[PDB]
Amino acid sequence: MFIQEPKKLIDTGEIGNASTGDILFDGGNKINSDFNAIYNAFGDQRKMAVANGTGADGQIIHATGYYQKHSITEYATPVKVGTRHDIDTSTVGVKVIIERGELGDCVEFINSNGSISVTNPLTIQAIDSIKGVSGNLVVTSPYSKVTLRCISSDNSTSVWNYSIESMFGQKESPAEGTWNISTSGSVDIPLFHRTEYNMAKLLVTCQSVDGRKIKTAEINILVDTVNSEVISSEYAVMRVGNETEEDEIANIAFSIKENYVTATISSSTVGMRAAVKVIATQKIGVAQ
Amino acid sequence: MFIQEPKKLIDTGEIGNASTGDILFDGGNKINSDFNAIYNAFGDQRKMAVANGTGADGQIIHATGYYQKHSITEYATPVKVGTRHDIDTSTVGVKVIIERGELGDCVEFINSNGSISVTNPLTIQAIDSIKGVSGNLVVTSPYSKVTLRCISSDNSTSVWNYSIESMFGQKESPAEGTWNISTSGSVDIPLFHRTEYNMAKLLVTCQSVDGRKIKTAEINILVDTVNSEVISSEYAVMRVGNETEEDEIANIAFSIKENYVTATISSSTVGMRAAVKVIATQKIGVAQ
Amino acid sequence: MFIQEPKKLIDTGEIGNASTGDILFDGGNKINSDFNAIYNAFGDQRKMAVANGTGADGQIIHATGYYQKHSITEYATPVKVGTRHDIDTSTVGVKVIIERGELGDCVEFINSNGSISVTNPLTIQAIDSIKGVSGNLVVTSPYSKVTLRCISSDNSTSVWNYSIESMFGQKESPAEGTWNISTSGSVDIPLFHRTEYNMAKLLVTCQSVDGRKIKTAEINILVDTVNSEVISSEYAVMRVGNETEEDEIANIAFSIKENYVTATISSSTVGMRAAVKVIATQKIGVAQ
Amino acid sequence: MFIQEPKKLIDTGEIGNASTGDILFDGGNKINSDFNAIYNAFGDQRKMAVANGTGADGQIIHATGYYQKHSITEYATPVKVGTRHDIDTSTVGVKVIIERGELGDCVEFINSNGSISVTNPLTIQAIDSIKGVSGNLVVTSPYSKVTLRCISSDNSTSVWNYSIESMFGQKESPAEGTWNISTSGSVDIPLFHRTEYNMAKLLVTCQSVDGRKIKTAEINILVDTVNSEVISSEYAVMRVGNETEEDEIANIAFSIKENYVTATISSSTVGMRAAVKVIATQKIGVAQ
Amino acid sequence: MFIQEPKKLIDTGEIGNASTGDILFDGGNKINSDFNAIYNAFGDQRKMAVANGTGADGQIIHATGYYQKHSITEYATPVKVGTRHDIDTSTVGVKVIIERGELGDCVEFINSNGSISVTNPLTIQAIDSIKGVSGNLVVTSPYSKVTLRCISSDNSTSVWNYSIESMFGQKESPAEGTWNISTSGSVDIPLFHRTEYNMAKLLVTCQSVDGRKIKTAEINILVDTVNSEVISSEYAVMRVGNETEEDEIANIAFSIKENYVTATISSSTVGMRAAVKVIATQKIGVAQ
Amino acid sequence: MFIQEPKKLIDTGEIGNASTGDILFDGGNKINSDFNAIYNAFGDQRKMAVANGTGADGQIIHATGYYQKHSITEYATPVKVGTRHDIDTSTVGVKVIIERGELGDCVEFINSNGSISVTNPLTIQAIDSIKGVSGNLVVTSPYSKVTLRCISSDNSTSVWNYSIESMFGQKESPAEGTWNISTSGSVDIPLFHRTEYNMAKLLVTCQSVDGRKIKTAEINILVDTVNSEVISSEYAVMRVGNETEEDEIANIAFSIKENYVTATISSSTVGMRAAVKVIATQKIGVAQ
Repeated sequence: MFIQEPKKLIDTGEIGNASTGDILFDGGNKINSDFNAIYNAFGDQRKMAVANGTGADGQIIHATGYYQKHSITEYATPVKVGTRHDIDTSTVGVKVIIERGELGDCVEFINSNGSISVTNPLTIQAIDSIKGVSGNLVVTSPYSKVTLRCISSDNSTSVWNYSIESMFGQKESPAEGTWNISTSGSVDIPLFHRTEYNMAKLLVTCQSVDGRKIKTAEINILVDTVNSEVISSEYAVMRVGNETEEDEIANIAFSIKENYVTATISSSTVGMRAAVKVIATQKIGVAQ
Repeated sequence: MFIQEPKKLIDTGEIGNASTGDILFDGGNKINSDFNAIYNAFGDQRKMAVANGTGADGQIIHATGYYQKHSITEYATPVKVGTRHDIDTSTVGVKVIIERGELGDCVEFINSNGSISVTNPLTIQAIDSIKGVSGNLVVTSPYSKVTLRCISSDNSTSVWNYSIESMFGQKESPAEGTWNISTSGSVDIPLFHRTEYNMAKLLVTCQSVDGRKIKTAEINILVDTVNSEVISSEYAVMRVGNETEEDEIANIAFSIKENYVTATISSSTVGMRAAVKVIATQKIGVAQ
Repeated sequence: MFIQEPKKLIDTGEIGNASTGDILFDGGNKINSDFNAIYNAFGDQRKMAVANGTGADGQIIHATGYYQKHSITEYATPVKVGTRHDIDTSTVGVKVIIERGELGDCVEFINSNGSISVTNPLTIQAIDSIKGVSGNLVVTSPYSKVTLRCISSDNSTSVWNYSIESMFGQKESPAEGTWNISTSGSVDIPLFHRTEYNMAKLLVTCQSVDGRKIKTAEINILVDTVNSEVISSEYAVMRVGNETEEDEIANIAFSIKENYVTATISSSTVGMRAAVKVIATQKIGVAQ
Repeated sequence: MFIQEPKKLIDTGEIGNASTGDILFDGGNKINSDFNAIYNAFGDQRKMAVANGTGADGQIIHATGYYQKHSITEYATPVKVGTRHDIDTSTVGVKVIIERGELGDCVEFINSNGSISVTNPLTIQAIDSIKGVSGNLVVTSPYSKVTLRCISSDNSTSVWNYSIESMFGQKESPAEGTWNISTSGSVDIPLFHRTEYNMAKLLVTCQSVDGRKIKTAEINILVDTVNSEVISSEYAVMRVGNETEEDEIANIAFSIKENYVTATISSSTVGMRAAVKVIATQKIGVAQ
Repeated sequence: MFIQEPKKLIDTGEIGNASTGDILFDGGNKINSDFNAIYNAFGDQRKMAVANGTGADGQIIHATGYYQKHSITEYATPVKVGTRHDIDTSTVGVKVIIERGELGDCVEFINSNGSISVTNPLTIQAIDSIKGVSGNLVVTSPYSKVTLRCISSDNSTSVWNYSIESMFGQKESPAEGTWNISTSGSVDIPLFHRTEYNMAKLLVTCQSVDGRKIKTAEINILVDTVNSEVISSEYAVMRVGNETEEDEIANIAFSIKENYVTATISSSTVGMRAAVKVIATQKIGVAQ
Repeated sequence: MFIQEPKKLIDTGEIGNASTGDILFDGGNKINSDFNAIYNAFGDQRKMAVANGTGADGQIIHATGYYQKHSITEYATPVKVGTRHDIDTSTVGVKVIIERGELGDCVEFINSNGSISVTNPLTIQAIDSIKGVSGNLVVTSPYSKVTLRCISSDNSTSVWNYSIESMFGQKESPAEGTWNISTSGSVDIPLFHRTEYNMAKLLVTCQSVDGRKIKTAEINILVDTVNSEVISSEYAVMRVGNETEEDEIANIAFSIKENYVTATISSSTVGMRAAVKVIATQKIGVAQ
């Protein structure tokens, strides 16, 4: 037979305490904190002032990363490591201070509007110091890219070093490598199509398999497109195993072959190697 | 390609709005309200002063139902229809008032401690009135059961009627039915085992299938266990189609047969029916 | 090192599959089904037509239980076992049919408005049959209470029996028990306060501890409040071991003692017991 | 600027700690415990052996309440207060023991299959004792209803009393009340329709508004439907303020008026009240 | 006493509306949107076509970032700012159009398979225009890295500028800084280990603390590893405070010291400073 | 009328299975996996050993990206593509092996502490091979930046190429573009403020609108700040359409105008264009 148990009543005072509500609230907040962290590291932070960076014009993850636009008053306090800044010194130079760092910490600056100049510079103070710099780093190169990295921290020593580069320009090299001079005693090395550059600068170093013979030379070449030729000026020639003070070890000539500015390297010595590298170029663009 | 959608954040500003939290609290309290209503209708209400009728000595559902034990002060205000009361007038009479009812409404009382008396009565006032009673119903019968029922409501016409009966006592009837007087002209009707009662009272009405002959009589019988016999006293005899004022219509005798006090009904008239009903009994018990 | 695991996304394709959503709907409906079953068994079913038995005038649990008030059309189909009915035959007699039952099944009826009569009867048909009744049970007693109980089911043998009693009336017994006739040869048995009844009927059976002497008598008594006395009429006297046909075995007298109608039982025979039982009373009330 | 907060991760190490999971399991079981307690108090407990009282033939709430059918072995241990039992002693008598009770506690029994007899009795032992009974209560009345109630508990004083009555039978009273004898000196009191009963027994007590004149009588009446008359037998007549030992105080006659067996009460004494109460009836039914 | 409240029922129509289900679904989708945004910015987008970038070969976050491979038809519509592209012009030149930008917006291109050439170029049209370019930017440098940045937006003026660099090559500088010429009038500056380069180009500028004396010269040096010597060729010499047209101001010599090609700078003038920077180098590698 | 449904009970065995608990646990873990992936790609991985990269000093998203510091034993197994490394060869050279890659895959190395040298080099083995390299790539340039990119995969061929650059240094170019020589036959081109550099190297190429006349020359200039002048040395002059071997085609002069080192280019020929590019500079800093 059924022997009932006394009356039981649902404790309405236990509809909380680590139950959904508590977990979803604590979870969501954590999730939001993390995403805000990520989005603000790769997106425009100025959007946070609107729906917390949401909406049709809200924050997005830039695969290229993002450089923040901050105000003067905001730079009154040390910047955190890992941040990126797009500096604007249009109305006045700005100073940025970087908090003490640890080995590998980095901070990068960009100058999209090209406001950086000698009168309105970008002054950087990296907590403690910057190597090779007395005091603050003063940047006056417009449209520049400055990267600061901490090269020593341990404890009481926080030292940084920096790099400064142009954001824009044609810096590419059309050719760099090493080629063998075939048994025929000559090798053609295509440098670039006749229409890519008007002028190029290259370094050529030829050495025998045993290093007894070697020559190096710097060459500036001019592309004469109208006559389909290439003028050259070889200088700073240096040789080591030259049998005669007239013995070249290796001759370098230029011309256009198959519409490609081409370097022709030949040598008497057998088993000669030749390193060719284009370290500069100039292309006449459009004025302005 | 994949065109991302701007940043989306979790609206923690919601969550607790008519959700698992609200439906369990609005649901729980609802489940605790109903059950409480059921357990207090079929259980001791006095226990509500503890763990709200819970615990080891908590409230339970009495299949027999339950009769609440209230205090004088509590009965100071009209009682709700459908309630049950176990009255205690040991210290003083108690007055109970019943709220206006509607057809069928019911309130029942009992007196387990038998305190009801003429000095400590149970006074009942049924809003408006009680039929056959001018004013309040005054109950003075100890160990009684009082049932009040609304026999009329409509508008103001809220009238009640009542019944009062003993909670205890031997009230059973060992036999009641109708038997045919067999063609042989005689029928034996066992009433009860010889040890069940010392005396019984019965009503016997014999009638012909046509209805022209009929006799009724009231008989008191005494069980003589020692001599295995039964004395009888037949009176208030009434006959209708009796062809003569002599022996007539049907004879009723008693004796013990197979250890059962038995009634033997015989008649000359063919096709006679005999209704026998025991309406009272007395059994000698143990003094006190 | 930390070797990440590929991207993982939340399978929203799930969530609503047998979870908090499904268990609350499959649970709630279950809780509303049961309670409804309980409140409609102990409350007015007519209220279901409102807020499903809710609200201020909603359904409540009647400790006294409840007797449903249905319509003619509703009784057109067999009623379920265990139900209660408050019959209304004021406009016309009503026929109620009870579905086949099993041993113990029960259906109860009452007649609060007292409409039951011979012209507007309560006809009851218990699937299969009712003992001692050929066909339907025809109830014509106004303000009655009818109880039907299945006394046999097995296979088709589904038979019922019934009881019919008055809802109202004074049915209590002011005294019933057994008393010893003290060695002094006399015993006083208080029956009731002088103001409780005008007349009473009692059964008295005196028997010796051995069982050789025994007497029973039926006595009607009238309370004469004005003269503080009690008239009595003793009849249907029966004796067994009476040594003589003269005064014998036990005498029964009445009077008022301490304001209580009292029975005084005396006997010459030592070691006599006396069972006294009041089987009827009449109290003059207020006309109408 | 936006200064992010370090990475935050979701503490899955929690979740299932007193949350939706725990409150539904601790709540559900609670809801299933209570309902089970209610359905088993008002429904067949034998069904618990199936789908825990569920399914098509599951447990239901009986408005009439329910009386459990247990086995001998189950009754080997004391029963809880408030329970109901449908006894079966067809194969052998059964002994039921009731745990110690407190004032008002109740246990009820019925005998639907009418197996109770002197050879296969229902023996009841109420922890401590039953008033007027030395030892166990031995019930031998078939088709009876036994009610046990604790009339005293306190400390060890845990005493019970009981009532026993027939489950079936016609026990109703067709009339009970008080009527004024109109100034005309006569009053008609309709008792019942001529077809309702063959014989009735009534008590009649007439008393003057002052109380100096009073008469009571017991009358048995026989309905002669064929001749549309009613025979009566008035006896045990008792009078108090009767100015003469001749015809006196009030006369009682019977007849059929408007098809209703009717009592006509008349008296010379002005200002007389008449209480009439039918205490027994007999109706010839169908044999067997 | 307990005064129950009417029946209450759990509203099953409130198992939704901002409850778990709604929040978890809306939350998860947002979370997924964000992660897809991040992963697609730093991972292969071509994987989205498979299990939405999940699985054992699903998307991962590249610390180095990622450059997407898109098809010709996909470039038919403007590319979003912040995206990265790995161009493939193997079967035909491809044109990319960049949506209008805002100050700082950036888009970067890479050419991993070296397909870029004059016949199958990378044509870029940056909505509105590119500074120093008439119309589209036509890139013909294979294995190149092109970066476009918006240098002016405001409103109706969206101007971009670009940088083009080689993805590969030895561009490092083995030494750059400023050294003091000790009072001894000479300073050794280690340039690089004898085995790192065969040829180097440096710029040397010496200036007195007061800037009255200063000399600048460009020097190409050849490392003769066999004889453990270094040949040099100094030219473009310029001086300002030279006392005589024979006075050098500062002499620069080279040799191998401690196995490091070393610059030895000496001067008569006291307090002379010397800036040394290696602006080019050549190392003979392996042919092909 | 209400026709109840059998008992229903809440299945406590369904408080799980894809319900909150399961989804929140599976979701959270996925979320954590993703964020750990992101944070470890842009943050210090050494922090994972502490509270899983959480806390006040927990991991953060570096907008500049991050280069991991791993131990020798960790480099015993192939590095995944997309990773970044800050190499430390202070106590011994380290070897890194890169897993097979696919077109575009990249791995980048940095040397923040400048430990890289010939005795403690950075040896890199890119599964399969590196173009122009026999076997492993041996890096001996301190404070270097090495980038490896896969330029060919398909199937059985996984070839990589690399770039090596200095992490630090002044590499910026103060001017690069093309200017028209006005009809006046002369044009001034500001190069940089007098205080920015002591020496600069530029390439100048002038060509007529029809390309019949053209001249190219390399020029080193020295800024004499004390006398506010600029000394120049023009060489490697090459011309094509020169009418006479004395006809210059274009003359280039230098001076300080408005405090800016300035190039003045003039020519007889009408419609002459002039490309000016500064390919190197030297600024005397502070010794040490």
